[PDB]
This record gives sequence, structure tokens and C-alpha cells, in this order.
Amino acid sequence: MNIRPLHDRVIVKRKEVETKSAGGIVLTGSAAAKSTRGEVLAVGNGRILENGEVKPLDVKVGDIVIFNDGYGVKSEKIDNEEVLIMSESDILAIVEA
Amino acid sequence: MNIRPLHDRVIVKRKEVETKSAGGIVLTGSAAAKSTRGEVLAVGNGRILENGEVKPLDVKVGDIVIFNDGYGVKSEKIDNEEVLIMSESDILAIVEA
Amino acid sequence: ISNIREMLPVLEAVAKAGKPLLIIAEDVEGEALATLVVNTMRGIVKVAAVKAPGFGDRRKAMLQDIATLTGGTVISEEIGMELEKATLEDLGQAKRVVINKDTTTIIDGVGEEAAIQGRVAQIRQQIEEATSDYDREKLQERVAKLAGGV
Amino acid sequence: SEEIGMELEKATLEDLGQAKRVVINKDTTTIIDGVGEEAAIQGRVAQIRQQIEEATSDYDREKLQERVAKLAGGV
Amino acid sequence: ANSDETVGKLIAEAMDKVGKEGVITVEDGTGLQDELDVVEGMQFDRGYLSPYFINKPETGAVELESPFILLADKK
Amino acid sequence: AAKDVKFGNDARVKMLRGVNVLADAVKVTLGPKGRNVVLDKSFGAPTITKDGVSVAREIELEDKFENMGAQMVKEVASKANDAAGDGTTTATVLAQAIITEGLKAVAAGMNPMDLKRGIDKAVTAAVEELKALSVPCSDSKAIAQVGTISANSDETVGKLIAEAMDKVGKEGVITVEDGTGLQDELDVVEGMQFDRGYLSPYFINKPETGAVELESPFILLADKKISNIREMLPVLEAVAKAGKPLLIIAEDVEGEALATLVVNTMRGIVKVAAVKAPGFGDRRKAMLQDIATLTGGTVISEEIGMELEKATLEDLGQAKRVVINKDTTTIIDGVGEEAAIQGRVAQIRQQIEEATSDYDREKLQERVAKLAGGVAVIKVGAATEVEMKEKKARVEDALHATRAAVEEGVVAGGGVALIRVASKLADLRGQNEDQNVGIKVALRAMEAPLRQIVLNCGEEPSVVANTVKGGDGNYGYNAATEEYGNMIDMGILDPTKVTRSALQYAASVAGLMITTECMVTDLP
Amino acid sequence: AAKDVKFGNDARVKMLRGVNVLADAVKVTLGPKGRNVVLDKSFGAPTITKDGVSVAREIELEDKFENMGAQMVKEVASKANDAAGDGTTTATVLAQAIITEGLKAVAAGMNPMDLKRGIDKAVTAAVEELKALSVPCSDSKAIAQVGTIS
Ligand SMILES: Nc1ncnc2c1ncn2[C@@H]1O[C@H](COP(=O)(O)OP(=O)(O)O)[C@@H](O)[C@H]1O
Ligand SMILES: Nc1ncnc2c1ncn2[C@@H]1O[C@H](COP(=O)(O)OP(=O)(O)O)[C@@H](O)[C@H]1O
Ligand SMILES: [Mg+2]
Ligand SMILES: [Mg+2]
Repeated sequence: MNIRPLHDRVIVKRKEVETKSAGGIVLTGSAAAKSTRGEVLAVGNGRILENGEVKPLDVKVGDIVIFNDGYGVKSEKIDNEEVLIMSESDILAIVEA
Repeated sequence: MNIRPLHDRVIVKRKEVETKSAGGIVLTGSAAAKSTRGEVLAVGNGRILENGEVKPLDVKVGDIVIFNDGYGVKSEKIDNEEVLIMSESDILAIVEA
Repeated sequence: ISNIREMLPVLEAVAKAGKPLLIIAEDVEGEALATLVVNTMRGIVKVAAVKAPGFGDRRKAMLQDIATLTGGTVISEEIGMELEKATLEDLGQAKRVVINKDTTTIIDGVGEEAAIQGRVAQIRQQIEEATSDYDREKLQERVAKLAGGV
Repeated sequence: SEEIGMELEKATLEDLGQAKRVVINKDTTTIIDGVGEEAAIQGRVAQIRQQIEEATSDYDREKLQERVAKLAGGV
Repeated sequence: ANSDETVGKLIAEAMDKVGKEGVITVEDGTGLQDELDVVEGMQFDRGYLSPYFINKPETGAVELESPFILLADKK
Repeated sequence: AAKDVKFGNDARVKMLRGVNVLADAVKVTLGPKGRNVVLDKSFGAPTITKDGVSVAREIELEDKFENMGAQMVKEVASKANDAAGDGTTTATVLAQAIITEGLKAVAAGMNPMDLKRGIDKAVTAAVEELKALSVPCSDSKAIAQVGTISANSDETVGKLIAEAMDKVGKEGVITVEDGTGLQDELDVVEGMQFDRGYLSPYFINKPETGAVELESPFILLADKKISNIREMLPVLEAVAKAGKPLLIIAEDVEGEALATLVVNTMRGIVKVAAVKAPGFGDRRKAMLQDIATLTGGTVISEEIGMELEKATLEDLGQAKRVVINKDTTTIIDGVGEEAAIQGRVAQIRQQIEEATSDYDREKLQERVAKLAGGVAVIKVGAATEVEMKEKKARVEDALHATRAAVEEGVVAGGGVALIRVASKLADLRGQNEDQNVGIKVALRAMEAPLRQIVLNCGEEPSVVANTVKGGDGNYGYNAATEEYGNMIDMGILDPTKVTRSALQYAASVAGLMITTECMVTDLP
Repeated sequence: AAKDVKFGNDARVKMLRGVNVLADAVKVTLGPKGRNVVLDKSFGAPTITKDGVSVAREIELEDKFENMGAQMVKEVASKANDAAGDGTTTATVLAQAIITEGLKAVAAGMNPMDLKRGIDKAVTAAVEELKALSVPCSDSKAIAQVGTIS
């Protein structure tokens, strides 16, 4: 089954644990560090705060995103796959172009 | 590929680790200190806070800025280049003239 | 001397006069020294640095000797002074200096023999009221380093 | 060295030494035939020449003579 | 060496190869006969930091040709 | 401290009483009619032994000078033993002989430095002569004969040694340890096995042995401690799909991981077992590599930047069966092709060549055996502890002499080889007369071991030596049967390397000693 | 430490007095007309015992050689006991007996290593003999007899 994040929470999936390429030709062996990029899988209707109306989120289903990996984020398992649940407050940018 | 900061976040690049000149003729060797100046590469649409409307940021793409280097700021890598991601809350001034 | 900041106003007044500089301080540690070393290396300003003579109380008095011989002004935080507020004028001067692995030597100081002879006439009576045998050796040494030879 | 205020990062190929072959064991590295011109070799040897002259000690003398040999003749 | 022609000869021989600025040291031997080692040029007392570098396991030692050398005066 | 200095014949005389008290305690044990010495111990019961270097190490004398004597000849016996673990009494006997004679000639007023030169020349010559009489010992029978003769004529030791040497092959280790009962027993473990038990007694699928057994199992080699089960999952499940059991040899398996493994194997999920890695420190990783090779698996260490999670079935080693006890894992028949087995063996071949140490040599030879031949253990039987000690020592002793036979050959025992090289050098001469006596001094000592063998039988050394000297080749005196004959045919073989080390070492120190003119030491 | 070495008959005689002091303390206790020995104790009251391995463990002698005698036979009594917890006196008695007689034969000029082989042969044969005389003890009455006689 798939997931449905509650208003303002966003469901994303992590990317590569130090993709062995950085710098150029040199395949940097894992230096004890994690990835901050991720694919957005689902979106909550949007933040309700301050009563009057409910604003959408500025990320769509399937965007590529740099987030801030911190306390806001949680680790979960869907069909046995590594997925994260943070709020848009934690999403920083979108890698495009 | 290039980057697209999420509303209110700003993407900047750092400048010189104690440019060897300060004082005058003397090339001050690195004293264990970093730079607070930087070039603005991308801008988020702007802060959404308090529902009603969404105000732009007062920094444009390509400004030179003094920011406050602190917790608000994060370190990332684009095409293999050292770029930082803080919100306008952390930008203090713009060096012009 | 730990912070190079303390030096800058001075080091640069010297870079403008185009003359080299000796630094005799209580000590020159990591942060300051390193940078001095980097600055002298690149052909910026010709400089050298070397510990002060002896320790304890005589250091200050003996560093004063050095002041007198070269017509400079001792910069201590005791009279409430800062390195930063020191123009070229405070600096001593000589015609040549020579320093080894463990030996600094100043040749021919700018100090007028009016002031040289005077400071010598003071350490003249230091020995007269030196009520000890060890407090007598050092004074006679200094007298020789300022008057005759060793 | 970080003593002259230097960073590894700011080092082009040019800073690197070079040789024709190197051989290293469990406890022995050895460089065969270095690119350094004998102009500079002979010079640095003429410096450690006088290190021994003013080596006022017996133990500060052994090491210098060693190095001379590793740079000039053989061990 | 109390009339030991062989000592005479080995000394003479070493003196000849390491030249005039070369060290000669004596240490216990493995077998019954005296033996003279002469190391050619420059070499010091340091092994690889990981036995993985070893591109020739038959010697148990590392070998590189025309290599650049990075000299870092720091950990 | 103030010293007591002693000069010429005076210092020598004391030196020689010194050599003598030792030499005599050592002699009593020489040959088949050897007798035993008892060496006391503040520890516990005394020690009864026949073993020259054991007696020798104990001798220390009260006369500071006599003592110097003794502490110097003591080294022949000591080196003799570090060199071939046998012949140490013979060694002793030749030195007491080279000294006795040598000194007597310094009293005649020869120049001892020349006495010495001739004694060495004599000896260098004798060693060549031995290499020339030496014939290879390579059938199982001869090997038994060296063992047997080494073990004071214990045919059973000869045999057992010969037997082991046969099964573990040429690159196999043989070790001796106390046995349980009264009779000697030879164990031979087949192929590869090390000192590690299951990490939980729950893995045990066969309680009657008290031990674990798996067939066609995959082998997970992890060069790292295992705490998180997460690290395992991708793997454990690839194995559950192939329906085969799994051995886990890691640096260790602790609480969290282990517990769960234990829970998973229990419920009949996947058949698994786990056991610590062999040894510690640096060899672990190299030795775990051995296991990789034997079973055609890939070591998974965080050193090459590897993660357990990223390991398919392919990385796993494999074998046909494994057997693990309370403290013993053993892998039977690994999948590794003998192309790769033989290769990794050809590497640890030269590990020993450049093993500049004695302890860095033992381990390598062990591994070679666990990968090539087999490992054998002998258990010595004895009624008592006084008995186990002396017997065990002899087996040990002969274990050595056979290893020596095999690498260097055999010559005629009962001191015959030496008595024969002595007539071969009847014509040796040196640069001057003193050296000529010095030569003759050694040739004469060369008779010593046969002379003592005989005297220990209570017959007359110089009648026996005369008749032996009157014969040829390998004619010699059988002390045990008190009859003459061919010593090779009678199986009285000395390993050449020992007969030669006896001569070398005894002359090497006897030589120096007879050139004492002053002796310095402490006041009483 | 400097050592005292003793050879042949000299060393054996000492050896034997050794065996003897020990053997004789242990013997007084053999059989139903056994008597007791008293072994002192720095601890508290002495110990009266009939039990050969108890007496044996105490004997240590002042002559270092007589002592080696005693410390050697002492293991027969000791092993006998680890093996069946009984018969330790008898064992001691037999050894003193094998030794006495044997040494007497070494003095006759026999070759001890053979004296030994013959003693062992004699024994391996005796042990077979014993297994032959042995009849099972399996009723309660016989068990009580071994108990009782023990
Ligand atoms: N029946 C025999 N006749 C003569 N010599 C024998 C006989 N059996 C063994 N030997 C000899 O015993 C000598 C050494 O035995 P051993 O007492 O251990 O002296 P070591 O400690 O010097 O090995 C060897 O030279 C061997 O040839
Ligand atoms: N009435 C008896 N007549 C003869 N021997 C006896 C008698 N009772 C017991 N024994 C014997 O006593 C011997 C040993 O008793 P003990 O003094 O305990 O010696 P140990 O310590 O050697 O057991 C045994 O041989 C047993 O046969
Ligand atoms: Mg032997
Ligand atoms: Mg009883």
C-alpha cells in the first residue's frame, strides 16, 4: 500500500550515500556522511496554521529536493523501502534544469 | 544542473578565507577564520508566513552580501562547487558602490 | 605575543620605511609567529623574532637595557600600553643584527651616549646596594654588555 | 607544511616531487633516482656539509652524516 | 682485527662503495659468514601504512614507476 | 664492586673445574646406556631428565671462577638445542674434550691463538667431510629410526613420528601434549580447523555430540564485529531463498545481532551458526582471508570500504560440510579451486622465507598446513607426572631430530661419523706447528662421544674406540647389543645437521675458552 | 643460586635416606594394626591421622638431597590417592621396596636402565594377573566388606 502524509508533511525518498564521483575521476570512499537530496513521493494538502484557509505546498509529487536532514524528519518503511517524512519547513530547494 | 531555493531560502557562494591584504601591505596568514561575504546565486519566491500573500526577497540574483554565518546556514555541492543555503533572515547587508 | 592583530599598525609603518625589523618580546608563540614567518618568507617585510633575555624580574629591566642602547621604548602592558598604539618612533634601531640557533647580537645602537652613559651610571649603584652575591653577578654582566665587553 | 601557511588543497602537480621508481616493504621505503638536478642536490649537500662543522655535539653529528650519505654516496 | 684479512677486505670494500661521506655500521649476521650490504642511494625506515597498497605480493612489497611524490609535513 | 682478577694457569685451572662440573653432570646421560639426572625445583616435585640442555642450564657454581667456566661451556649445550633440539650432550662432551686437550697444550707453551686457528681449520674440514658422508633419509623406515634412536631406543615413538610425518605430509605440523591415559596416541585432523566454538549453544542441531553440523553451507566472512542485524538482512534472505544453511565467521557476534540470529535459527527459519574469527590482531584478517580462499568467498571488511548489506550470495564462501564444538570450528572440503588454493599457498610459502623472526614463523607454517596438508597431534602417555615430563620431552626431542634428518640427512651414530671424519683429516695441517697441534687437539676430541657412549655402558672406551677405528665406513659399535656392525643397517642413525651442530658449537666456544689468560669477576 | 651437584652412589645414598624418612613415617600406618601419626600445624591443634597421603605431603627434609628423595617418592602416595582415594600407604611401601632392592642392584653393577625395563615388564604382567584374579563385587554384603576394610 502507499502513503498519505497529513497536511504540510511531505513524503520523500533518500539518494546516494556519497555517490562515488565527487571531485572528478576519484571515487571518494564513504567518509561517514549521508545524502541530502531526495525524490518527493507524496504531498499533504498543506499547512493549516492561523485558522482562515489552508495553503498548498510548493513541492509537487516527483520533484527532486535538497532538504535539511535534522530532527523534523522521521524514518519509516513502505513495502520494505527507506522513506522519510518531514515537513516542507525542512525542504530547502529543488534541483531542476 | 542548477538549484531552486524554496521560498525565503537564498543560495549564495562564499568568498576568500582571509584575503591576504588586510591592514595594508601585510599578507595576514590564515588566523583560523572564515569569510562572511558571498555572491547570491538563487532566490526563493519569498517568505509565506502569516497566510495572506507572499512577500518577495530584497536580495537579487547576483548581489554581493554580508551574511551571518551560523546555524541557519547549510553546506551543499553543485556540479562540485561550495555553495551555502541560508534564509534572508541571515543576510545582513549588501556590499555595493 | 599571540595575536598578529596587535602588530599590524606597526609592521606596516615599517613596510613603508623599507627597513627590516627585530622583535624581542617575552615570547612569540604559534598564531603570531606562524604569520610572521609567512610574511617574512614571501618577501613582504624583512623580520626576525627572538625570546627576551633571562626570566622573572631582570627580563624587564634587561629588556630596558636593550631599549636604551638602541634608543627605543619598551612596550609593556604594565604602564598600560598596547602594541597597536606604537608608531615607528617607539622602535629601537641599530646598524646591524646577528642571530644564531641560540645567540642574538645587536651591533652599534642608535642610542646617544648621553643616555647610554646615564643608564650605566644607574646600574653603577645597583652593585653598590646589591646586598647579595648572586644579585651582584648579573648587574656586572649587564654593565659590560652596555659599556665594555664580555 | 602548515608552518609556512600552506594548504594541501592549494597544491598543483608542480609542487610534487618525482622519481623513476620507488620500493616499499613492511618497514622500508626507498626512492630510486630523483628528478632533482644535481645543481640543487649538490647545493643542499654543501649546506649539510657545514651542519657537521658547527654540530657542537656527538649525537647531533651522527644524523647529519647519515643524511649526507642518503643524499650523496651510499649507506 | 687481530690479523683477520677478511675484515680488512670488507672494510676496504665498503669504504670504496659508500664513498668518503658514507656511513658504515656493523650488526649481528644471520649465518656463519660475514656479509656486506650496500644500499644504493636514498632509503629510510618506513613501511606502507596499509598492506593493501602492495601491488607485488611475491616480495610482500610495493613498487611504482615514474611516480609523483607528495610531501606533507603534517598528519 | 671490587673484583677478583685471576691470571694464567691459575685462572684456567679454575675455569676447567668449572667446565668439568657441568660437563660431568651432562655426560651421565649420553647414549642408550644413559642414566638420568635429578634437578631440584623450589616450585614442586623435582624433575628427572636425560636431556643434556636441561641438566646444563641448572649448573651454577659457588666459586665465581669455576662458575664462569661453567656458564661458558653452558652455551654449547644451549645453542646446540636452539639449532636442532638434540645433540646437546654430545656437543657438551666435545667441548669438554676440546678444552681439556687444548688447555693441556697451552701448558706445553703453545700459542693459544694458533691452537684455536687449527682447531677451527680442523673443524671446517670436518664439516665438509660430514656433508660428504651424509645420505638422504627419506623413506618412512629411516625416519622411524631417527625418531627411535632419539627417543633413547623407543621404537614406538619412532613409529608414531614416522606415521604422522606420513599423514600430515611435508608441510604439516606435528605437536606433542600430555595424554589422558597410559599409552601414546596420534590424532590427525583432516584439512582446515581452528579454535572457535559456537557463540550460543542454541545453534547446536546435534545435542548427542554437543556440536553443530551443516551441509553445503554458505560462509559469511566478516572482518568486523557484528552488533546490528540490519546489516545482515539483505544477505540472510538471499540465503533463505537458496535453501542452504549459513556459517558466520566474523570478528565477533555480540548481544543484539546474535540474540536475533539465535531466535531466527531456532524457529526453523534459516539454518545458521556463528563463531569468532581465528586469533586476534593482524593475523586474524590475513587468516580469515585463508578461509575465504579455501571456500571461494570474499572477505567483507570496512577497511576496503565495504558494507555487509551490499553483499550478494556470490561473496559468500561455500563448503560441503561444517562441524563446530564448544571451542572448535572445522570446515570440510571447500569449493575453492586448487588453482587459487595452490596460489595462496605459494604466497605464504615466501612469508616464511622473509619471516625474519622465530615467532612470526610458527604461525605461517601453521596456516600452510591448514590450507595444504594436515595437522597432527601426539599424546604421550604416563602413569605419573615425573614420567609424563621425561617421556613427553623425549617424543618432543625426536620429533625434532626427524625434522632434521629430513632436511639434512643421516650419518652413522655411536659417534662413528665423527671418528671417521677424524681419520679423513689425519693429513690436515696449518700454517705452523702450534696450529698442527691445534688440529690434532680437535681430531682427538672427535673421539669423545663414542668414548662416553661406551663408558656409560661400563666397558672400556679405548678398546671400543680402537676396534671401531680399525674398521671402515659405517662400522661401529652397537652399545645396546654390545656388538659391532654396520650402523646404518642396524638403524643407528644420527641426523647429519645435529652431528654437525655439536661439532660447530662445541668448537666455537671451546675455541675461545682455551685462549683465556685473565679472568675478572666479583669478590666472594 | 649456586648448586651442589652429587654423583652416583653418593647421590643415591642421600636419595635413599630421603625415601626412607618419608616411607617410614607412612608405614607406621599400614593395616588394621596400623598406628597413627601426628602432623603439627602452625594453624591450630595438630592432626592425628592414619592416612598415608596425609602423612606423606608433610615430609620435607633438611638435607637438600635427602629431600629430593622424599619429594620424589611422595608423588606415588599422591597419585595413588587422586586415582582411587585409597591404597596410598601400600603404594608408598611398594616403592620404598622397589627402590631399596633396585639400588642394591645398581651397586651390583647392573645397568639401571635395564633394571627399569625388567621392573616394568614384571609390572605390566602383574597387572594382567590382577585383572584375572579380580571377581566382580556387586552384592550389598561385599560392598559393605570393602567399606569396612577401608
Ligand atoms: N645402540 C646404540 N649404540 C651406540 N650409540 C647409540 C645407540 N643408540 C643411540 N646411540 C647414540 O646416542 C648418541 C646420542 O644420544 P643422546 O644421549 O641424546 O645424546 P644427545 O643429547 O647428545 O642427543 C647418538 O650419537 C646416537 O648415535
Ligand atoms: N584383618 C586384616 N588382615 C590383613 N590385612 C588387612 C586386614 N584388614 C585390612 N587389611 C588390609 O589393609 C591393607 C591396607 O590398609 P591401609 O592401612 O588403609 O593401607 P592403605 O592406605 O594403603 O589403604 C589392605 O591391604 C587390606 O587388605
Ligand atoms: Mg639425543
Ligand atoms: Mg586404606
